[PDB]
Amino acid sequence: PCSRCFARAIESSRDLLHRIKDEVGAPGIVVGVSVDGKEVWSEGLGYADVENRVPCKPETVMRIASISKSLTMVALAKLWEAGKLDLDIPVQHYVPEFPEKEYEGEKVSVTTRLLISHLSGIRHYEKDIKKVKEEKAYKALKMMELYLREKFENSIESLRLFKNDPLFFKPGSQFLYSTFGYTLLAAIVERASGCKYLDYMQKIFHDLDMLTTVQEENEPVIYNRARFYVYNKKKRLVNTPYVDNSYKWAGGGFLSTVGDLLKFGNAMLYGYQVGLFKNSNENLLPGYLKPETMVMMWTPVPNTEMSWDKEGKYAMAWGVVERKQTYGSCRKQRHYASHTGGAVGASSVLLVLPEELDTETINNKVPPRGIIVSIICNMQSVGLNSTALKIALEFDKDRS
Amino acid sequence: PCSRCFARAIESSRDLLHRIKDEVGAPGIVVGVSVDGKEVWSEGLGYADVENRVPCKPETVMRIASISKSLTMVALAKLWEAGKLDLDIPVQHYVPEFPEKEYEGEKVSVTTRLLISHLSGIRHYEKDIKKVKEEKAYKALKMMELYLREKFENSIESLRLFKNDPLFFKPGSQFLYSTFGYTLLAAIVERASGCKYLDYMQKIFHDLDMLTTVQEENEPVIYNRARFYVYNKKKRLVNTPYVDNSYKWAGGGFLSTVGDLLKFGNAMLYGYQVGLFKNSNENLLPGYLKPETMVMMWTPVPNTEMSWDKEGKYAMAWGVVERKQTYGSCRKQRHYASHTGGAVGASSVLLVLPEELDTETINNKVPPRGIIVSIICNMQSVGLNSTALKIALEFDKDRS
Amino acid sequence: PCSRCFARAIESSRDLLHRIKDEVGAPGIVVGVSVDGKEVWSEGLGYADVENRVPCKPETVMRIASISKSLTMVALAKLWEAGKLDLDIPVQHYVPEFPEKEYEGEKVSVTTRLLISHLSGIRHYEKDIKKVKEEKAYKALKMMELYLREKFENSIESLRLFKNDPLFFKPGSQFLYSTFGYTLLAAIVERASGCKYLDYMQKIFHDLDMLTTVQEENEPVIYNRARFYVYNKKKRLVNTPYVDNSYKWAGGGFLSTVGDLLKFGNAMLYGYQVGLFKNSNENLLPGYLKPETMVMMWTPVPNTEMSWDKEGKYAMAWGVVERKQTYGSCRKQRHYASHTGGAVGASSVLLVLPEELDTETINNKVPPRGIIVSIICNMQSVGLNSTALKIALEFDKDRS
Amino acid sequence: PCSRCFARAIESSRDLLHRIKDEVGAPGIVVGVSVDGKEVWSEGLGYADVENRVPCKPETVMRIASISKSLTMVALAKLWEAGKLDLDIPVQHYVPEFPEKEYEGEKVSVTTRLLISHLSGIRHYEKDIKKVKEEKAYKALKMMELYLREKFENSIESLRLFKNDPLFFKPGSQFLYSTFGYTLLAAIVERASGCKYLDYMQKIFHDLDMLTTVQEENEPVIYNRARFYVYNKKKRLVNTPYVDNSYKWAGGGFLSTVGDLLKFGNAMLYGYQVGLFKNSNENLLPGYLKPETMVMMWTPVPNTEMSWDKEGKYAMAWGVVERKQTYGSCRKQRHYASHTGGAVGASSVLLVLPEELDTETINNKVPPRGIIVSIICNMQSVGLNSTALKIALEFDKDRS
Amino acid sequence: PCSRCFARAIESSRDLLHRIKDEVGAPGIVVGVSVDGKEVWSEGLGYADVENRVPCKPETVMRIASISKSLTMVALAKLWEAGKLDLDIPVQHYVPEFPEKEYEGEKVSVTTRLLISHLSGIRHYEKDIKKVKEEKAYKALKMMELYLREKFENSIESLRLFKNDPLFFKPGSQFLYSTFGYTLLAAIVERASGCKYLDYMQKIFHDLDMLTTVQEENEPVIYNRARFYVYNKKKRLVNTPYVDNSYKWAGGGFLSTVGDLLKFGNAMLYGYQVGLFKNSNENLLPGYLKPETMVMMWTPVPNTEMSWDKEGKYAMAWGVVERKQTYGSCRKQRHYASHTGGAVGASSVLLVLPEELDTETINNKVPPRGIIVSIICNMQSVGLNSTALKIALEFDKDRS
Repeated sequence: PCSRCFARAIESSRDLLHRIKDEVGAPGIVVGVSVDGKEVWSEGLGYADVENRVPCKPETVMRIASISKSLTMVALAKLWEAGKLDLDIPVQHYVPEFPEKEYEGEKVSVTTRLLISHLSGIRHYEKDIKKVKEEKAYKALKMMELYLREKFENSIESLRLFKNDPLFFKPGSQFLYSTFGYTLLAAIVERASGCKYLDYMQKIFHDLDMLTTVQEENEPVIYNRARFYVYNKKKRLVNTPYVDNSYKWAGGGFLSTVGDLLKFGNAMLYGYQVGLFKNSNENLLPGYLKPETMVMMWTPVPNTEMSWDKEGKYAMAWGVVERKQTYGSCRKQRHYASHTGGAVGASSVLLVLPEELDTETINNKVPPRGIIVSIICNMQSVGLNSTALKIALEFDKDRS
Repeated sequence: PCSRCFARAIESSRDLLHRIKDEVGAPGIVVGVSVDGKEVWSEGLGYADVENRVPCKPETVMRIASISKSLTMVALAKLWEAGKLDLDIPVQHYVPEFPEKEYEGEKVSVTTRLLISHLSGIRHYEKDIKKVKEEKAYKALKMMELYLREKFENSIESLRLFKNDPLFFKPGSQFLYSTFGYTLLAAIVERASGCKYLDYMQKIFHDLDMLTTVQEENEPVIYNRARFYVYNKKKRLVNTPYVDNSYKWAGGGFLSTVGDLLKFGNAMLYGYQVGLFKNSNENLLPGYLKPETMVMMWTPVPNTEMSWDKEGKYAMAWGVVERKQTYGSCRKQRHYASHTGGAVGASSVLLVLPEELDTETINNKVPPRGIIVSIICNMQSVGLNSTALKIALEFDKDRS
Repeated sequence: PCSRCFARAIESSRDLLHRIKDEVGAPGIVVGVSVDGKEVWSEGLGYADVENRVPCKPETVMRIASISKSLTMVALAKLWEAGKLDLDIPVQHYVPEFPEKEYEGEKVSVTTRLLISHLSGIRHYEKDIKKVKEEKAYKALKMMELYLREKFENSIESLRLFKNDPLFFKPGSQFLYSTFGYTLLAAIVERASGCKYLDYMQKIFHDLDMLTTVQEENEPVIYNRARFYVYNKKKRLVNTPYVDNSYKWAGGGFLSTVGDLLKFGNAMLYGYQVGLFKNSNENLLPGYLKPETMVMMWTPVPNTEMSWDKEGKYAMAWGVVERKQTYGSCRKQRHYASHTGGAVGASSVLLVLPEELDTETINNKVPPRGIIVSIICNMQSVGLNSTALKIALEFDKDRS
Repeated sequence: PCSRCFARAIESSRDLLHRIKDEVGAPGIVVGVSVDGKEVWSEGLGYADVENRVPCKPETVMRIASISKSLTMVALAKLWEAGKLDLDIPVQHYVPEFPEKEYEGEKVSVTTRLLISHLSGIRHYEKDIKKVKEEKAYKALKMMELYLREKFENSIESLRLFKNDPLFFKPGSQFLYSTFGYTLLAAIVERASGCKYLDYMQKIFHDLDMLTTVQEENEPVIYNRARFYVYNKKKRLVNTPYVDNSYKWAGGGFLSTVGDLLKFGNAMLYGYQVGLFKNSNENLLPGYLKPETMVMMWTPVPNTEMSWDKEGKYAMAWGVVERKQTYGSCRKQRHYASHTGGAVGASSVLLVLPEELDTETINNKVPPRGIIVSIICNMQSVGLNSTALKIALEFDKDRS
Repeated sequence: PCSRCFARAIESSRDLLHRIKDEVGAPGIVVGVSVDGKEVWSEGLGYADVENRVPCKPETVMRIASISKSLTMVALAKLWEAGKLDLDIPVQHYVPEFPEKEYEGEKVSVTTRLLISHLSGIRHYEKDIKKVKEEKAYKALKMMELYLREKFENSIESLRLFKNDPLFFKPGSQFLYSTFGYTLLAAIVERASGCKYLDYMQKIFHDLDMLTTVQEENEPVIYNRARFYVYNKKKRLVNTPYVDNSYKWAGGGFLSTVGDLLKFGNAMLYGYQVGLFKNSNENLLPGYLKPETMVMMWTPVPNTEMSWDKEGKYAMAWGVVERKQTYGSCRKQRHYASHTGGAVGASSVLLVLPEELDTETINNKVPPRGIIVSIICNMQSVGLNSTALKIALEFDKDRS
């Protein structure tokens, strides 16, 4: 009966996946979805490796990009729950190597909270400050290094790329997406925890049963590793140039499968929703994080912009769209959290759709309720947020 | 046993089709192959219409381009066999509307034979004579209107586009591929036969059992008609702009399926090979064209260039590669004839691979022997000659 | 009957291949053999790609190394037959960019013949002249950059690596294997022919029917491309680090399959043996190279050393062992030519075993007679010369 | 139907075996698995003897190492059930030859229970106490003779190697893996039982139907005996030097096949699970050991470390991982027992995966339920625990 | 198995029926097909009566038009077999009421054979002889009353409409389709047989089991009688004006269902094919008509034109296309007989597709072999010949 009921939504999801794959022309794509904490459908299309004629499989491993930032935020929250990390203390307390910076001749300080929400003013890959300022001013008026090859031994050495770069804007003033901030966050994690960042992340993965997740390293052998392709100026499929992501481990230097992302999403959803089911049953296992911490996360922050959805705002390393209803019989906004990551030669997305719970459902139902959708692709510059949202809505509607 | 033996080559052909489709990113592709005058495999991949989710089928209808030129040449040969057409007589005898032209102040004349081999010097879509001359000179040194919307009532009116254009080169001097020459050939056919060109072509199709072949007209309903797509500057799939091909009926204004192309190729092969099996059996039916005419066709012409194969030369509206062997244990050139046609939003190819016959095979075998491969695609600027050649070679090798 | 007779030697060859694979521990290996100009056996063992579980196939593509030097020598001989190249003229005539060099304050000149036999004194990857001199002196007494990543646009720019390096020894005095000499030879070929080296090599491959042979480039897609593996300090299989071979195109920057190597060997054997069968039949096709040129090649040069066989001497870009018989009932030396190439993460070998022809065999036999053996492996530092010789001897013995 | 259902998991297990064999480069490997007390799959890969070209077979005999310790523990438990052995009595009661030892000038005693769990402080092959202490201290801070040739006539004489060696740590204080402790245990068994250790072990094997199990002796003929290989400094396969294991009979001086290990595991599982099925049926045969004794075994001991799995603890001569579940939707720990043994030139593993039984399954099912996996290899320093666990999980999932 | 095999062709036939119905816009359509003398599929689409919302059914009764002419020819053949009718005798022998006519002042006579093939020159509904002559002359050069309301008591009185009309052309000279000739034929039948035409036709229907066939009369009640519709000048569906067909009983004044037409076609096919199966079995029942008479029928007559198929010729009240094959691998003409009838407000078609029989099929097969297709529509001016031919070809191809 579970599969019999879940026989129409799977077809529509497969049709949407074919539609987006044909629209973008990607060689292959893998989709994985979990319903109420239980995986119900996993499928792959196309070829993981065009040269060797390797078909896509649910066990295929690809890049995840911003999922690394999400996991870094999870590690930061775990450290903060232990009291070893303090958010508003200036970063120079933990990392004296970072020099003190002044904006417009004024003494300013940057905190971990500003770094999480990309409000510290740390520059992005773009170097010309004038171009960035002009673009931001134009956007405001309208509203009113990537291919590096060097390998970095330690996270501290990675700071050399941007330690001397002056701040583009005043801290906590303007939203500016950046990735070096997460490198600084990884350095903070290493300093506070006293252990290597990779070891801590591996321990977290083992605790979360995310076995297949691992960093990007060329020398070690990694099974079911796929390839990445781009279209050239002649509209012909070519291979992605080889790059090194040793300095972007917290900012996108990770690989994983759909199952690990589904497990991570289910764990996050359980941690969020456990704080409400406690009054109904005391036999439920405690969540991975305290409910207060989960409420602190996924909370929209003012003056932040959600790039892949204009209706939402940037939460703590997440994109959250709040429930909204303004006029009668008009558009009803749904509550969901998602993050889109785009690396070179690949694209990915992870979406969480919590269920709306009344006072009667929680009486005789398990705490983890919702839909988790994960889609990974081996083509760069692909937007999969809308497709994931549509698939999640279809599954929610078809849930018997 | 026939299908059991033809179980390995089909898999390899399908793999090659998938490879080329993924390399070019075409939404859909259809393949049709005939062995020894009998169709053995037809298959389609992708979606004929992305918007309406229509899968590709062997009955799908797409543009054919240069197959129209091939059929026009067939009609010209049929008229010439009846004695109503004379090749070397100047075209002004049949079409007085075409003005006499002089090159470098010298009286020159153009014949149908020059028009067939693209040696008359008639300009192509390019208008600047200086650019064409510079390109041809550069090519020689190295060796050493499309989106028109107007509908044309009659073929005579189509001459207005290029009747006043001066000749780019001396007739019969330099090879220059052009399509208006075939419009002039269609006018010649209408004048000589005394009937409409479309009626004559329809009669030829009915004789050749090519029922699904028809010209491109928007108003009439045509079943299983597909769509055409292009990639924009943002590497996103878009729709092909609407165009009118009333003036390019002989030059690419036709639609057909794989089966009709296979039938046409089989008929041409039978007409070519009937002249040799006559001494073995007098019960064989006569070919559609006389063997002498078939020998006159498919004969390479000097000073002509085969664009899609540097090892061949342009025959009479065909691309023929002659059998060649120069050194021992070196490359052995195979004998085959093919023509590649590329229109807006679509691409197609038709290849004929005659079999090598000894004095013993013809004693107890039917006259039509060879492999015919036809591939049609709904993506512009695609080269399918190599894939068709590989598929034909695979079938020839696997022929039990 | 041909396969029935060739049923015992194939088993022994497969057993020897398994033995060497287990002895070295290579993940995969591919073998290809041709008898009397006709391929009789092709087989692959292991996995081409351990990560994606891709089994080895006869169509697998791997590095060839010194086969590139052999092909460069073939191109040089082809140019010399046309009279455009003169061996003993100093290289400064064709390449003025190379500065004149003096040894021990004496004016000396280097010729193409010295470069071919590695007698010009050009340094190898080793930089310390003292160590090289000490090693050579120790060897005489006993007898009595690789991981570069930069891409080079043109062959002329590749000379920057060693244009200012002083000569280690007097030209034509001591044998010293080197690869930059073949880069200089490629520059000479480009200067003399007036065309790009890659275009000339592609034309040669097309003439020789070596379609799958192509240079090493990461961006273009190459089907059936394999991977390369090395053993680390912990005796665990790891991946080979990514390297660029733009400056070693003539010195090992090429990829090919077993079939192309077999075709090249058969062509060379036919060119060698055609000069003797001419008196018996005038219907034989001329060889790819003149018999006098083939006799000039494969001729041992004094003061040269064959690294992989102490019983032979270095010919013109080949390793030739002459027929020898000194005492009665003692070891009888066979005549064969072979070249072993070893790149990073891969190893390969190509062996030619000419047949001994009497005055009676040539009366009623085809000119190309002999055994060609080709073995390619994806493990570095592997010696496959002995295995190839044993397989060739087994096939020669078992030839009914 | 049993084989039809067991058609997918076998393929995955074979693929994993190939993967690990290629990763380590072992010449050969043998796998044997039993499902619910019935053997379902046995297979061998590679060559048992590279020199004589002997392929691996399920009947191949190799070293087992720590399986000897497991069998010694089984014999000790059997003796203890008869009341002839007392655990907490000092060993000097049974073996007066062992001198009394004092730690830090304090009278201390060692018991059989301490010896079983490696808590007696008996030194390992390492002789320098300072190095061992430094290594243990470093490990604690981070957390916060082999090639002997002499033959020993009797187990008592084997004590001469370590009878005078002072204890490294206080008894029952720190975990320290050692093998001489099991030699002392064998001496205890000989003293208490009054018969030879080998005779008692042979009787146990005969009772357990482990016919092929036998000690390592060069003089007697043993059928299907394999060879052992190591990689040298030049990454070339070599032969293992000849060694004598007369003093390590309880510590690794035994040989067996996969079938005997499967039978032993099935017997242990039946003995463990018989104590629960008694209330459902009185017709079941009694287990080889009392259920209370089986519960006493496989019980994790505090302050012990499981070397091959950080998630488990060292039980009585076993490695047991307890079932664990801390957070919701997080990693769920499975309950299993396994032991990994590594000798010179060979490696082996034995894993037991008990099934989770509810109150309904035991009503109509046989007592022995679970999966037993045994893997033996002829390459030293190989970790096969993860592969065995994955194979067992695959079989459990695929169990129809 | 019969229905399982006949599961694909039915779908294609239904699709074609939907296609033609949508193309013409008919309110309803009914199809009936018989395979090898056994009905296999009957279906109706749309509404028989739009006003009363009556869906179309296989039992729906509609007009048949030229099927009345076919039945009249059958009756004439039956009378001729009895010797009571003589073809070449002038009609004045049987019907003295018809005056003798002279063409161009020359004595001419008309026979029943001329009337059957429409060669007697009797005028059609058109009255202006000049227009008819001009149209026929134009057609030759290119190649090189309906709404009457009066009721007629007897067939003799019906001759008053055209008894005084002069002949348009010389008898037996030019083909001219007409319906008054069949009225004269009905008068001939009444005179020769001595009984009423309606009684004879009713007896024939009873013999042929065509129960539902009956003439068009308003007063009597006829069950399942449908309605007829036409499109007005405003492209809106309207009702067909009431008309009387008392004088067109032999020329289209009849109603029937699909089953009766299928039975009639099966009887005709059996009568045609019985003459060949006689030598194989003497137990077969005699056909309704002698085989010689059936051969005389369905025989193309020179100087006759088949209006609905240019590839055929008009036989005796039938349209027969002969088997033809002129060139190799060209169009192969199939042998079939069909007749299309078009009345006011309705259209119908009946097609017979005989099977090709070899010397082996007739040994162990029943005489009636072939496909019968009948389609009736309630929209005027509809051509259903092509659809019926396609359906018959599909059934023939799909016949297991």
